[PDB]
Amino acid sequence: QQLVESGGGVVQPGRSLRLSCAASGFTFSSYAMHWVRQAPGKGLEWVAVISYDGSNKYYADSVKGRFTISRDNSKNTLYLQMNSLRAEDTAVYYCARHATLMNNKDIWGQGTLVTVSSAS
Amino acid sequence: PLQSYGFQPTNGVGYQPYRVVVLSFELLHAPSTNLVKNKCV
Amino acid sequence: GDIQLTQSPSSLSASVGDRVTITCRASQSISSYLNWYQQKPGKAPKLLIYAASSLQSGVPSRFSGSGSGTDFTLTISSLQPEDFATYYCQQSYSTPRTFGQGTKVEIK
Amino acid sequence: IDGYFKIYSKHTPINLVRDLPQGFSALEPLVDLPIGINITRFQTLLALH
Repeated sequence: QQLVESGGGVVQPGRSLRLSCAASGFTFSSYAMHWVRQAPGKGLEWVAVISYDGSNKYYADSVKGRFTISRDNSKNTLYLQMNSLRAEDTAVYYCARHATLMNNKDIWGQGTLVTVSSAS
Repeated sequence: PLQSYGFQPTNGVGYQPYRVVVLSFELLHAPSTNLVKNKCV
Repeated sequence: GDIQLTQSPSSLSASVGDRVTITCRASQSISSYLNWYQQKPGKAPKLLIYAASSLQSGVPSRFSGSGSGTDFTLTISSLQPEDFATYYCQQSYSTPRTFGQGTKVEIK
Repeated sequence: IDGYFKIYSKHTPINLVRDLPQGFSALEPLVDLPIGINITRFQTLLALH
């Protein structure tokens, strides 16, 4: 039913910041989950998947920074660590789901700002 | 793989949810009247 | 390579009661795997059509999808004062998924 | 099988160094228990000190 996100903030470039997003209402477990990016004034750009029902991780090669994705399924939560930062990634992120002709499960988080800059 | 059903009371009578319970039975090696000896019984 | 999307027009300033056709074109032949979203700027993207030809709960038939292959169509009809927002198409054919650049329907 | 996982046993003298003789070993069912689970894999247990 509901998705909550870890806190965004201002991080210096080259660093790492683990992204937590917990589910509620129905589990993460039976589904997949995604991350997308929205820069201000820019379109929604897909980032990376997670696939718990086997195990596989796909990343966008457009932003191929080894932003690692894995689970905490028993907390219905998902972790993607912001690795190899660069300033144009300063944006808001969303926890996502795609209706793949079968489901209607597209549920979106509230959105938190990741900021990549040396100036706080 | 999976899909939901769509249930509302706006559905017709053919689209109403049934709570089907199925009972299944068996018989195995798994399981008082006084004993009668030499009587057709 | 990647699958390119082509969302046209990328904006359309509109009026009350219109019937706007927001087109999302595709670089490949995608079966029906395209969606549509409502986003007022700052909200969560509320899904509108799934599999490019099917409506959604809460969203009446003032929105209406069709198309297949390369050509996909957002059929907005009887344009309502709440429908003026920034919208999006969506592939799910391959990996990577890309989204359209958005189409802001806004009051003339 | 069939909700009953049954255990069998036997105890036999053997004078050979390791492997088995030519004799027949009859195993009675010990207990016939309601198990109802499919068991696809296992390992033995040990006693160490």
